[PDB]
Order: sequence, then structure tokens, then C-alpha cells
Amino acid sequence: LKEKFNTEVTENLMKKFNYSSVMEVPKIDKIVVNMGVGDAVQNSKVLDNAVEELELITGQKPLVTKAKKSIATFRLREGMPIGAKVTLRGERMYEFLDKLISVSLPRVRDFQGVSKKAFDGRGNYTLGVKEQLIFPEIDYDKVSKVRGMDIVIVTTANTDEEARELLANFGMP
Amino acid sequence: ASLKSIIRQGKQTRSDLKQLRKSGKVPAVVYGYGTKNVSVKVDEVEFIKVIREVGRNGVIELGVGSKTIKVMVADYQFDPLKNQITHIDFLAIN
Amino acid sequence: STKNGRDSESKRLGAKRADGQFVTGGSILYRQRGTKIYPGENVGRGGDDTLFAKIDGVVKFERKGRDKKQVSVYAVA
Amino acid sequence: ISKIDKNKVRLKRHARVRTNLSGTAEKPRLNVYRSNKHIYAQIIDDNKGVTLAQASSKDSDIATTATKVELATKVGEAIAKKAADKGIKEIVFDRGGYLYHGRVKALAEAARESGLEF
Amino acid sequence: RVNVTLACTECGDRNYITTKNKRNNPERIEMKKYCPRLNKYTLHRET
Amino acid sequence: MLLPKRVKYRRQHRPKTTGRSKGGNYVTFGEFGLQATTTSWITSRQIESARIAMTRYMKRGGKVWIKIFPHTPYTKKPLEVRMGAGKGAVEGWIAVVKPGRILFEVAGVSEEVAREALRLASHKLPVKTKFVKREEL
Amino acid sequence: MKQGIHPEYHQVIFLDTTTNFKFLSGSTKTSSEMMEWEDGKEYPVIRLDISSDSHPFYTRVERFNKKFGL
RNA sequence: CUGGUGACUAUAGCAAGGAGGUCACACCUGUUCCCAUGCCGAACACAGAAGUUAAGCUCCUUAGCGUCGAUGGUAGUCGAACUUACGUUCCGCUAGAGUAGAACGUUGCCAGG
RNA sequence: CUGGGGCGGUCGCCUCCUAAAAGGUAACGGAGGCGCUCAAAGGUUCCCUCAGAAUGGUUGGAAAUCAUUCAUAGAGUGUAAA
RNA sequence: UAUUGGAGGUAGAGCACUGUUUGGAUUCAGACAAACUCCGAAUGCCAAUUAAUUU
Repeated sequence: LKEKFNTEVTENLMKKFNYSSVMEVPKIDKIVVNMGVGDAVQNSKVLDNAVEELELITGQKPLVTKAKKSIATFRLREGMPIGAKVTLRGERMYEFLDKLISVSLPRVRDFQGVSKKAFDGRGNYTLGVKEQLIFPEIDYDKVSKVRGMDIVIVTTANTDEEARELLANFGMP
Repeated sequence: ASLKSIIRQGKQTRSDLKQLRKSGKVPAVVYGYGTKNVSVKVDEVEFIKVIREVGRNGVIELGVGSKTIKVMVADYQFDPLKNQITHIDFLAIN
Repeated sequence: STKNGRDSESKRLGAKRADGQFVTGGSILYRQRGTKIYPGENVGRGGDDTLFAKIDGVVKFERKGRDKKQVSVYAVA
Repeated sequence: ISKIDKNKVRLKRHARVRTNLSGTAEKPRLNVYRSNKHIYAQIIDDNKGVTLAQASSKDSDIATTATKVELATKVGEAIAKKAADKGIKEIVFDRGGYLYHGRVKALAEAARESGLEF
Repeated sequence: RVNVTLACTECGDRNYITTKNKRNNPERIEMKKYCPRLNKYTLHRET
Repeated sequence: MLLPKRVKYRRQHRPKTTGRSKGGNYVTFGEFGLQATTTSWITSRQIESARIAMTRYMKRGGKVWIKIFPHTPYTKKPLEVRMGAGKGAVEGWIAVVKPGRILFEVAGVSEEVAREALRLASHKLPVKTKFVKREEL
Repeated sequence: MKQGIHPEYHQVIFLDTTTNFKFLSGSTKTSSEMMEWEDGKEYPVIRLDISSDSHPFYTRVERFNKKFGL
């Protein structure tokens, strides 16, 4: 669990990268749950329901993002709230990782997981979702529109490879 | 690499710099490390020959006054419409 | 005919007093738009960017930073 | 990820407050500075730039074990008396770049009852 | 966008003159301003 | 046939013609060039006469560089009209050559073909010209 | 965490068949089927699953011959 | 010497490289209390002192990038005198660019060592 | 009013260039605006900081929202320009 | 008139920004501008003198 994260340092990280200080070890800093669009023409009840998903997959009222660009040729402009986001940092940010690494394993229908090359050169997975693996308390009876989340697990790593070794615990790459 | 020159006095009026260019003379300065700035007047026809196959960037033993400091043409200043050199900078090399 | 006969009866902007000159308490020192020049000591800024003295003294234009400047007024005895 | 320095973020919140800084030698400014276990008062005259009276938390007279907020109130009492001996009675308080809360309302409420006017 | 007159609520009547947009403020406006007959801040209704 | 595809003001004042050229005084792309020893406006219809003329003579030897671009428009009033009811409409595009400027460039041919191809060119131009090689020393 | 803003949570009953790692949480609220004292896995919904047991990664010619004899 | 706080047109800055630590400064440990995040104790505030010099911070060499910069010479010009030329001549003032070069900061008050 | 008169265009106000580094300076010279708007888009006390470019990400309109990094100033400033 | 201090971006010149452009492989060279400026005069202008001369 969380204490296993302490044993993960000297597990391989303390010996693989050969860091001369315990403070120079990777760590998970935060996670984001950016949902999507919820087209703000007929989706005043879509985001009202999608907000219930991220609020159900994690215990926190996510802040609704307001589109800040006046994109013409589209139903968007300065204003018009068309997005939702929720941040998880503390011990709760560790639960939402174990509950995914231990519940989103078989309920993915994908052999290689989500991707093998997801390190953006800055230590951030930003994986996908199918709305069924995550939200295990959100059964397949409540809503209809199945959407794909976006979990960007920003870590304190300093290189693409270190995120691979650091994310080895409870990961299928 | 043998070009002997003359020292010109201070505060050259506008006319008498125009009188010596009418001859085969060209103003010039000598700066670098090893000797301070000097207002010098070298000759035209002797400068072209000395620079003829010494190269665009070669060493010229310029005898300033009574000394002889090896120098190099730093930059030149040209009149394309009259085909004349009007001023030359000599960089003293150590 | 044309489309181009217009203009405005514009403004006598600029410096109204000089550096080293003596001025009274409500004198206008500089008439601008924006701040080409900025208020220093004992001068204030009006509602349309006017710079005016606040005390009897002598005017001084000085440098403020890289490429700014201010005015001032001192209180010579 | 990148970390933000908490000193530079307040050293810029302070230059913007000292655009009404006036230690005029008849009404100087009372400075403050927090490190982590260290409240540092000071009183300066800005027309000349010289310190008139300094009292910190690391001095031997204020070397004790307290909450650092019950201890900060003993740092405003110290400098409040040294300011009394210098014939100064009215100051203008700049909060550094910090919020006036906790440590500093204690350092100011402790200095504002010791006679210093502000 | 109209013109409005602010009349005192106890000192009796007109003190100030302002403007308003009657599509954004369709009601009667309310503001505390200085009545100089009472020498005191009071409440002013639009006439 | 040359002109800028855009312009922010098409009614402009006219250029000053006294002084000496600032830029384009040496040959820097070819081996030979055509220098101007007189002041004038080159009008963008007489840059095509002179390009075609020296191009046809060389017969696909090297290439040419037109070192002048007609950047400024000029206006003209409609034939027989009285004086002063606004400014006239654009009538052509000009450059301004002062004594010193290099107008054309050639390379990849011989001096005996270069002196002759740039001689047909200068008879299509209203300036007094001169032949030059690349400066050195 | 503010008071009233965040949703209601609790240590979820993650005592599924895959080792019963009930160290999670969630807004899942239902009858407490199995409430153990070793780890809090009492209330919400979860008593078994095939998630951490058989993961997706960590879980013609023949027809012809079969039909005939070849 | 370290720190707090002002003054100076970056000669003071970016950049890369390397040292440093309980008198300090920081990461760091936590959310009961003061207060707090249009969601998150991340930030802000507070209560703390196990762990570290890795990072920030400070110190030390580097002239790659910026900033600074002559002298000499030119453009352009005030005045004069010739002239009607896309001008000449004389005198004074004199750029911009570009070179040689300067430079990896000077300095006041306070408190400690 | 007016390169005779007439047609067309013009009349009051604001910004720029012409305008010759103070200020002022004409033409039927060259370019644009105004005849309002805002109960906060005003006062004050705290806090905050940009457009864009890559990268990796269900949507993809190449271009919504999300995250990291380089961004000095290329955003924003109700409404023309300075 | 001499000295001293100021405000102000013109000539020239430069591409650092807004536009306009030629040839090579976002760069390496070359050009253009009343309404372009990283720069920037000579003069004129506003003042001080505890300076001379004349009205």
C-alpha cells in the first residue's frame, strides 16, 4: 500500500538508479481527472451526470472548468463552462491509484494495458479510461453515455525511464 | 611585409584630409596591445603591393615613426564609385 | 469628392516649466497622455496624467531606471 | 514538477508594498522577517537608511521554548522598549510580504500595547 | 438608459441626479448618500 | 510585372532622390554586375525589358539576380482634369536608384559574354551605368 | 477539505476474492454484508471479483480434419 | 565571514561546470487549534524537529548569449561663399553601424561569528 | 465653402501622418472614429499573472477542456487611433 | 554672446518590433518604409549666471 511506497525506494529505485541521497527519489505528486467536453448546447444534463462520475470515482466535488477561448465556428466562447476537473494529492491520491491498479486490471479488455510509451519526457502517464474499470461503485445501471477519463499522474521524477521504474509497482506496461 | 608610414598631427581639418587623399596617401590608425593609438598616413601604391600577395589577412611589419610593429589589416574602408581606399585599420599583433 | 478632410483641434502638450526654474504650489509642470514622465518628490499626477508641483521650489528632471524618468521639486531656502 | 521558492514569491510581494514605505526619521518603518523558527524585527529610517533598533528571536533574552506565536509576542515587547529609549513613539508597520495573521498580529499587538503608536 | 433623480427618504426630496439602464435595473434604485439638510448620511430612493 | 502582393498605404509621398545610395553597393552573389552612376526611378516595366534582354543573350549560361525591387507606388490624375480634388489612383511601381547601387548580377559565364549581356540591359534603362567585378583586397 | 463540499466517503469494503485488499474507499454505500475486524471491509458492495486474479495482461485447417478424419 | 534591510543606466543578467551545511536558510513530519484552498493542508496559517545537502539558497572558476565601449574615419548638418547643378568649396559641431576592448558587480547601516 | 459657377463632396467634436526631435502650422492632402456604455466595467483591502510553441493524451473540428516544460511582453486593457 | 542644466525622436542610419522583399539550406547572406524604431545628430526652444557688451 502506501508503506510499500517507502519500501519501493530501496526495492529497486535505490539500487537501479544509484541515487546518493534518499531525498533524490521519485514520488507521485498529484493526479487529475479531466473528464471532457459535455457539449454546452444540449449537455446541461450531461456534465450534471458526468460530474457525478468523477465525484463517485473519487470523493471530492470536482471544479467545473470554463472554456477561456472564443473559438468561432463552434459553440464556444469566453465563458460557457464546458469542462470538469478534480485534483487528488494526499493519502486519498494514493487510494485512487491502488483502487485503479487493483480494480482496473482485468476490467480493461486490453492486454498491454493502456500504453507502453506514455512518458511525455516529463514524467506524466496521462492514461485513458473506459468508465467501467474505474468507478467500480458506479455500476452499469446509473447512466448511459460511456466516456473515457484522463488520469494524468504527475510524479516528481526527472526522466522518462524513472517513471517506468517508479510506476513498476502495480503497473502493467 | 615592408610598409613605412608617417605620423600625422592631431585635429586634421576636413580639407587637408581631402588634400592628401588627392595624392596617393590614405589615412590610417594603429591600435592593439603593445602600443597606443596613432594617427598614421600610409601610401596607396605601396600598400597595395605589400598587400598584393601577403594576403587579405597577413602580417605587415609597419614601421611607425622609428619603431617597426608587425600589424594586420583589421578592416578597410572603400569608395566603390571611385575605386579608392579611404582609410585602413592596423591591428598590432603580439 | 474625397473622404479625408477631418482632424481635431489638438492639445498644447509637453513641458510647461524648465529644469532649475522656481515654481509655486500648483504649477503644471508637464502635460501628457499616459506617463512619458512620472511624478517624483513633491509632484502629483492629475486625473488625465497631468504633472503638477505641490510645494514652492525648483524643478529637476532626472533618470528613474533603465529608460524611465521623473520630475521633482526641491525646497531651496 | 518544479518547486516554488517561498522567499522570492514574498520578496516580490514586498517591493510592491514598499511603494508607500516611509521611514522618515520621525516615523520609521517596523520591519519583520520569518524564516521557520525566527522572527526578526527591525526599525529603519528610509531617508538615510540606517537601523535604529533591532530585536530578534535568536537573542539570549528571548531564547525559550514556546509555540513561536506565544514567542513572537515576546519579540515585539523587546523592540518596543528599545524604541522607547530612542525617543521614538509613532511608527509605520510594513508586514514584510506576509499576511498579517498569526505570528505577526502577535508581534504587532505585542508592540502596540508597549506604547509604540501605529 | 435614462436619467434618474435621487430623493431623500426622510429629509424630503431631491439631492442628486444620476443615470441608469432600465433593462438592467428596472426597479427604483437605492443608495445611501449625504443629505445636507440633515447633515447626515441617509437613504435615497429614485423618484 | 514585379510588385508587392500587399501594401498598407498605396498613396504615398514620393521618394527623395538626392544623396548617395546606402545599400546594395557591392557585388555579393555573382561575379559581375551593373553599377549605377546616376539617379533615377526604375519603373518595373523597364526591369522586365532589361531582364529579358540580358537573359536571351546569355542563352542559359548562369543565372541573373535582380538586386532592385519596385516597392513604392505612384499615382496619376485622369488625363484632362482640373487641379486638386483629391489624389490620383495608382499607376505603377518604382524603385529609387542613386549613384553607387548594383542593379543586376550575372555568374557562370565569361567576362566577354558578361560585358555584352549587361550592355543590352543598360540600353533599356534611364540611368548611366558601368560594369564591375567583385571587390577584393 | 472543506465542510460539506466534498462527497461522503468511508473505508470501502474491498474484501473481494482477489486477496481481499480492502484498503480502498469510495462513496459506495449499501448493506454491510461482511464486516471484519482485521481490516475495514464491511459495508459497500465488494465481496469478490476477478480483477486482481486474472488480469488482461496477468491472467479452419483443424476444423476440416476434425469433421472428416485427416 | 554569514544573515536582515536600502542605494546603484545589467560592468550587476542568462548559461553551463563545481564545491557547501544544526549560530543559521531550506526542503521535511503532521492537521488537534488560529485561518485556508471558486475541487486539493499544493499554496496560505499553525503545531512540530525524525530524515537530507538531492533541490532552492550562498560561494568559486569560465567571455557561449546578452549588457557596456573608445580612438580613427565616415554619413547628416549650423554659418559663409560660389552657383542651378539630383550640386561644388570652406569652417565649426559631429553620428549610426563596426572594430580594440571593459566586464561572471560596487556600496551604506544593523545583528551575529 | 469651392483652382469661375454648377454636379458630386463638405460643415460640430476626437486620434494619427503631412509638421521641418519645444509649442503652434494650410490645401476639395493621406488614413480612421464619435453623438455612447457600465449598479460594476466605480471606491477599498487582500491574492494572482499572460498569448504562443512543443510533448501525450476518449473527445479531436490541424485547432474545446487536462498536465510538464521553454516562454520578457509577441496577451489583456468596454468602444478609433496615438 | 559665453558657460551650465533640461524637455523634445527630425536628418542620417539601422532591421530589435509591425509590414514589404532577393537568392541559398526555422536558419546563412542581401535590400525597402510619411503614418516602422534597438538607436540618434547639427540647429532651434525653455531656464540659470555671483558674466561681458547695448538699449
